[PDB]
Amino acid sequence: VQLVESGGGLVQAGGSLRLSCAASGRSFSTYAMGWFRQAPGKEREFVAAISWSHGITYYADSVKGRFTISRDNAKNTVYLQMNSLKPEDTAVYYCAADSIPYGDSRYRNPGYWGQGTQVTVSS
Ligand SMILES: O=C(N[C@H](CO)[C@H](O)c1ccc([N+](=O)[O-])cc1)C(Cl)Cl
Repeated sequence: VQLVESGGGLVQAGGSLRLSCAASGRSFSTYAMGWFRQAPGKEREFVAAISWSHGITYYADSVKGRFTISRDNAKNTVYLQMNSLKPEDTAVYYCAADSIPYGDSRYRNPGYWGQGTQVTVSS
């Protein structure tokens, strides 16, 4: 099983990116999925999550109104649309999958982690 992030890059402040997390080896349609980030010299932090259940999403306060998480089960892919990017959004972004299917919104150590994609937002 592998999660692979793509869609990172270097963008002017105020611009947008769309990150993709493509899963292989297993359908994750029954699993909640999440995006996290780690800025240089800082700890990993939650960005957004999307349930297996239609329409249920969660966002860190710092990205509310700017980022949107979505998923496409036919492509086995989760997306992070990132609008109104700020220099403080510069980080490696990681996608992850819940440790169990059909989970609630309580904290669990994610069961699978990707290797990350770099996002750099210029001045
Ligand atoms: O983001 C995730 N887990 C967070 C960690 O804070 C939390 O455990 C969670 C799990 C499920 C969920 N959901 O079903 O929408 C939301 C958050 C995993 Cl889905 Cl990768």
